[PDB]
Amino acid sequence: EAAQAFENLANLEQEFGKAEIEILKKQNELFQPLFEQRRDILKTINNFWVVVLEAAGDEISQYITPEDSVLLEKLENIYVERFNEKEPRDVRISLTFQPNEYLQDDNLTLVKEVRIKEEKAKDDEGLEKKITKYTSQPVDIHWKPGKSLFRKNKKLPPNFFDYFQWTGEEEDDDFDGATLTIFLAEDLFPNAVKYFTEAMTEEASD
Amino acid sequence: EAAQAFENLANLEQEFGKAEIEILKKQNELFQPLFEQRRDILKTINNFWVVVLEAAGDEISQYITPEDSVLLEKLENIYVERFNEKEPRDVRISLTFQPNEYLQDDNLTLVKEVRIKEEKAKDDEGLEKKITKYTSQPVDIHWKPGKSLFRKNKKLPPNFFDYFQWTGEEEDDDFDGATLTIFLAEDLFPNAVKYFTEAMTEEASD
Repeated sequence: EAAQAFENLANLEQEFGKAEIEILKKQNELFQPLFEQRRDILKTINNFWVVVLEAAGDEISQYITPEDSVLLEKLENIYVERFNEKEPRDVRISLTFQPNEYLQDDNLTLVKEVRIKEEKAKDDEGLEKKITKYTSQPVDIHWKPGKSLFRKNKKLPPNFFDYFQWTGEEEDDDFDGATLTIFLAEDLFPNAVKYFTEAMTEEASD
Repeated sequence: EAAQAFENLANLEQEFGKAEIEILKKQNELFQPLFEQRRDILKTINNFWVVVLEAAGDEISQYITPEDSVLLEKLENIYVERFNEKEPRDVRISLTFQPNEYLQDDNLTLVKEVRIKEEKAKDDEGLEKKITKYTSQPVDIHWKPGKSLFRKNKKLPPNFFDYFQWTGEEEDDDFDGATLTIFLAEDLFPNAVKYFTEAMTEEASD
């Protein structure tokens, strides 16, 4: 009776979806006020977020170049927020910088908005398959002269700030912005103080 | 002022922890009847779980031996229960088998209970650090004569069923049971249908 089983599984997957949506809303309700309070504290701590970014594992460190790191020292805060009620997986990632040698003063807050939507795509023999698609508008950054950290061609390996130009709309792209978005929103941001504290208690190699 | 900030962060971490526990409880509350209904369905689909296990990736395949596969061909269900009301991260993982040549009939359900616990240890500086530890009691499997898949000693590269002998309290066993527990409970079990459907896709184009 496999036909019935898999039809029932499909029905059940829909219920799982509705439950996940309820959980996301509950999560946003409980954690956002705490993240807001945390944000006010973290802004007072020198180099908090650059230490966190470089201690969070390979998913981030694979992108961070020495030139990136210098700018990130002026990163005052990172905030992550699920802003779209009608699409609760959508995330806004905001980086707030102090004045620095890379960014013009009228562009010290870098905002990345990632739309995360259920889509479908024909597979093998033309069967529809549910996929979660991650897309975003490209974010133009007002770099000071000679200080742009945007690659112009994809011969160059992507650095951290290439994330802002990632759209998720290119078959081309080698930059896995979807995985980075998930890591930032679900791992790095919620566990920031732990990452910082672990980094501040790291020992030498010798 | 670093001192006041970090004191405040530590207090806030406690609130984050409480929120996290509440979310996990809510998540279990919504997902449990759905996973239970799914379990009854999957029970009817022969070789569902061996296909899922073989499609899971290196996290599983690194343990799977030819003899493991034979026994896993008789695997009827994998069920994950968060049984501890106080600690929603605790998991009871049950592997149910059809009658086979490896297991005595009185031991066709292999139950693994893994308990987590926020522990504490001093670093070389002298300061206590918070460490999340995964522990479990060894499970006595009633093998049929000369069919034990437990390794003789902690020397030969471990197979999948050595997991039931993993405790997490041995100073050096090479079996990373903590990672396997997490993968089973958070990845393989929730995404099982997708793993199965995808595997069936791929071996239908060949």
